[PDB]
Amino acid sequence: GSALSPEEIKAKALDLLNKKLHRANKFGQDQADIDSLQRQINRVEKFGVDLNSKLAEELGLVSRKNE
Repeated sequence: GSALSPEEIKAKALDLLNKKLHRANKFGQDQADIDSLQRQINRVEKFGVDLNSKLAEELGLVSRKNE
């Protein structure tokens, strides 16, 4: 065990981002925010989630920003 397998993190990220992207578009959220989600999602499909990306922060894998 220990940690999450890339397949799970990638799918988990894609699922979370997909839901946001789908939810964002469904209500007409900020177009820029939706496209940003798309760029990150597509990046996950090709390379996956980055330990140092906004996605990883949203996923709760690492710290976003602290003083």
